[PDB]
Amino acid sequence: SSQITFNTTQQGDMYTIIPEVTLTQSCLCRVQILSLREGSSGQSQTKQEKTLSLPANQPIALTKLSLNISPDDRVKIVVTVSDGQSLHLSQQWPP
Repeated sequence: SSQITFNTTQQGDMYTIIPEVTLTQSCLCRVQILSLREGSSGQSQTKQEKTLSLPANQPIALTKLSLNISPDDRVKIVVTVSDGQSLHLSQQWPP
């Protein structure tokens, strides 16, 4: 049931997205966070790749993404958790 989810809150057009990994087996895992926002007022992009010790059964919060999302912006947050064996999980926000 190992899964990536997203906790989200908002101040008007100001959104805070905190990705959460919960794994059934602990892991020395490769974690990648991509973000892209684009629209009328320009654009913003992030990428990060990190190896971390994630325990089992315990939701581990990834770094905050703070995005100004206007009407008709195109936005994406993509989180990928892998152990380089048989775990490969990937989820996008919004859902």
